[PDB]
Amino acid sequence: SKKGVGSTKNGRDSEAKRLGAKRADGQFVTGGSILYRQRGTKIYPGENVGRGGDDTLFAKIDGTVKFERFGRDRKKVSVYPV
Amino acid sequence: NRLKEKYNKEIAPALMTKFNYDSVMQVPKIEKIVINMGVGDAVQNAKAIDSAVEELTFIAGQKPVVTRAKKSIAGFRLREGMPIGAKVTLRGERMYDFLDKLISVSLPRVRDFRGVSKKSFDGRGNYTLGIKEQLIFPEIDYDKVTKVRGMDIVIVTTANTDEEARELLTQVGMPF
Amino acid sequence: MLLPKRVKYRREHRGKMRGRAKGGTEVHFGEFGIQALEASWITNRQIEAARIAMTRYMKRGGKVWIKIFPSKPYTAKPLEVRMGSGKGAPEGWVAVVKPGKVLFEISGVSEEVAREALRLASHKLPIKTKFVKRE
Amino acid sequence: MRVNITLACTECGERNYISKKNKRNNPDRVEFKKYCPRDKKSTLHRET
Amino acid sequence: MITKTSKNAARLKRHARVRAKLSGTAERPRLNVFRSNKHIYAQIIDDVNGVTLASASTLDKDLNVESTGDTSAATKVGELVAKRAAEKGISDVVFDRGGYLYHGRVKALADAAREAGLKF
RNA sequence: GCGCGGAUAGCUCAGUCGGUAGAGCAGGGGAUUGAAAAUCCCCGUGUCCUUGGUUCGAUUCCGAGUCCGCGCA
RNA sequence: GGUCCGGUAGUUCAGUUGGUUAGAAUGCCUGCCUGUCACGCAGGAGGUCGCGGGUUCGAGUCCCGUCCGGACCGCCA
RNA sequence: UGGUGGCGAUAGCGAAGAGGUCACACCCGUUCCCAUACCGAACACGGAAGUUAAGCUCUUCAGCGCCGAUGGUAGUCGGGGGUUUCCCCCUGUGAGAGUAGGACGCCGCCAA
RNA sequence: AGUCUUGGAGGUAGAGCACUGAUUGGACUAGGGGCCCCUACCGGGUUACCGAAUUCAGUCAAACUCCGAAUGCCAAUGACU
RNA sequence: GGGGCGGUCGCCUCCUAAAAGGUAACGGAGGCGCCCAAAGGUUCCCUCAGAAUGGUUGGAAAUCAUUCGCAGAGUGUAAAGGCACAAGGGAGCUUGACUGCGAGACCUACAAGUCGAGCAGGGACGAAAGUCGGGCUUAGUGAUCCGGUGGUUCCGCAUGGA
Repeated sequence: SKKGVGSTKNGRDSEAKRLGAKRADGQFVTGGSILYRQRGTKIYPGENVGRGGDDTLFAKIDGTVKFERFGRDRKKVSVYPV
Repeated sequence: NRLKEKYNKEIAPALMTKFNYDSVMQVPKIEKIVINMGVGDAVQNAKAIDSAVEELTFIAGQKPVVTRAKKSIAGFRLREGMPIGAKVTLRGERMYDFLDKLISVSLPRVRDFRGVSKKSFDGRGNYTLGIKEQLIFPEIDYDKVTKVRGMDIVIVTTANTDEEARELLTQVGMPF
Repeated sequence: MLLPKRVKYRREHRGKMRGRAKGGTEVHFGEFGIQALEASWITNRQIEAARIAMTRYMKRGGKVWIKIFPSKPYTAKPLEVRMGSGKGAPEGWVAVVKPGKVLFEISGVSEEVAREALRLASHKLPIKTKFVKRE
Repeated sequence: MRVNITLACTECGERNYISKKNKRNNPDRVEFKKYCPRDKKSTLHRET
Repeated sequence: MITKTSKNAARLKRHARVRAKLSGTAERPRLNVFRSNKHIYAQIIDDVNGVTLASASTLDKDLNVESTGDTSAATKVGELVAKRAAEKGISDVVFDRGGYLYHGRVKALADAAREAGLKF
């Protein structure tokens, strides 16, 4: 014999988006290349690097990325041309 | 104006000898008189504040400001956005003009008068008064007034303690 | 029957218990306490029965302490069902006792009656225990 | 509630722009000053 | 005594607010003003090295005028710092008001620099 | 064995933050009447079936025992 | 055991939808009529919404959970 | 001493003390630019009566806040055991709330 | 590709209370019991009888984190294989 | 976790997730099928919530005044991230919620989805530098065929039209 149970009403979750570092420290990069995919301002951009529509960090010039500390707690990302 | 002359001539010297101030411009000074209307509106009639505004512009010398409610509370059926209360600040020669009218004509014209409250202070040299009647100076056209809600009077000085404001307001002319 | 009067979520994982106790290792408030020397779960029925066996024998001796609250719920599926199709309903409250934790603290009581009384309360628990006194 | 609106212009008839509007908030026929490609200049646009 | 903020202290927030959007590099240096209640100063700053290129003030040892705090002195000090830019010529400068409002003696300095010929 | 339900005035019943034991019937007395009842008022002597914790205070907030009724592949 | 329903004046039903007002018969109280009672005629109060929690300026009426009932189903060997 | 900068507050918050001829700032009064959803405190306007009181700068201090490795541990890579919902041994590696103390500022550039 | 050196991103184990919840005692009292009397408690005196708010000390947390490794990951340069 | 019955079918957010990304279950919690002519864009200016004390209608909070107050408050809406040099609030002006694009870059079986400097034309705001190709970021949404509507310097069966 059996007993009937159901109604979990929990089984859904969205398709998870790729977020994170897509270039490493010291990488040569190209003009227009993304460096970090964040969601909200985790890292403020520095020189030669912009901020996208959905807070994306993109390299304006081809160069070498460097990650640095900004202030007490925050990070900064920058591009140095070679 | 007259009060400014007396304050410059005698009030401030007397109290600066009395508190023995090293710098003579440490003298307490009355900074702002603000008059705040409050209507128990709650969507009963729009014209209550729409009467109090031009009543207060006759009481003072210029137009007041319709205050904005901060947040809604249904305990009065107060929806946020519809206007409640009025305010106007007075300074310059205007403040001494209003305090002149107050001491000269207004408090003697109250229906019953005993001495002003002993300890209506903030604790830090400011004073607040509550009067129940609009009959402040007799050339308000008293026949046109309908509602009886009086006025709220806030004088702000540079007093840091209560005692200096308490003593200075005596020679200003507040009975106690 | 130590009920947490409100709880954030009603179903957490059972978790795993590794290593020694985080805090409350030694006697702090009373003079003599009882310490557990291996890991297991502990539930409100046990804690209440232990406090009865402690305090009712102890009568007017002094006062007692508990430094364990069975905050974490544990669930169970209803009896005789096929497993699966949603987590079961919660039915009880449990606490973790990592080895090294002191269980109960005794106060205002001489050493030997507290000794035998903690020994009596030990059998209510499902764990191997050790007497520890204050330094 | 929101209805799509296709924008049109008097200074030249052929127009293309799609926007949204609330019929409570803008019951009246809205106007906007925009850049038409074929007039090659900025023009004032109604909608249909 | 009621907490009246220092006007300069309030000014620093607006000056940092405007300075977040702009800064004066090599061959594009930053104009800088001061609007003290008795005197008006002007300074030209290079940021990437932390050095100043040219500067001027009302309390300069020459061309003193009984204004010394009015818009006439503002125009005079503006074209003074314009030739100070001219001798070691940059011929370009970005504007940076010091947390002030572009209406008064700051504006007098501005078009003093303009007609004396520092291209903005 | 399990889940319950109860056992509270003579009887039928209530009785949740613990806030000094309740109603109706019954009994008795008084009121009314020529008397009586119907009627009105007053008068309850309740180990709340036993054993523990708690409390200033526990049918009360519970715990486990006694009796009986309600359902169990 | 699962699913769906409802939980409102003493009683029976609206309102439960309109988030922004708690109503209708009956009962009860008072007065009138009648010799008295009943009908009949004038007046009047009551609930603040099963419980607990959450959202909002504001929940009876929104959303969960607890309890009480009712309906349906619990099948193939 | 003023202006403007870089350095993670080791830069602070506090408690006290000094300064102003100059500079800075409080002050004076809105007349004309400009303004106060009401107002010359605020915006600007054009002066200089007195005022270090505050702002500001220097001097002191570990109260708070901050920085902080040393040896200990917890954890863990990899091996190897065991009575194995978990413990133990070894080559490494190295927790933070804990103190030794550091600190109540460092370097410019232009105008004295 | 492996390894050495070096640069990073990343908040797990750990640890911790700084936040969010939970939670234990000490102290304390706002305020709810507590009966009396004046009686509208007007208040007094009211048992530690309960009990918000602070502090002292202590305990937990997948949806707590002022911190935070080992590893793994992505790279650069040179060296060896 | 045999079928039936129950529940669910797409998209977004967190945990599960083992400190890169990814990672299942009828695992644990919520939301979405919009809204906003300003809740945009620029320019300019500020700053919270709560508490204490005074003040009447008036208080437990309506409206004022002072003081403390890193963020407890907001950030259109679910959660997460981030935000007080505003991304929070207020004011003026305006439509860049433009057209033609696009070096490159992420993600991905494909289809898809996402960012993007800079260029051209014409703007808006501001004096200028400069900003602006909607909302603070992530949801607020569907293939192709077929048909409707508007424009076309395209073709239109001998030619010219249709």
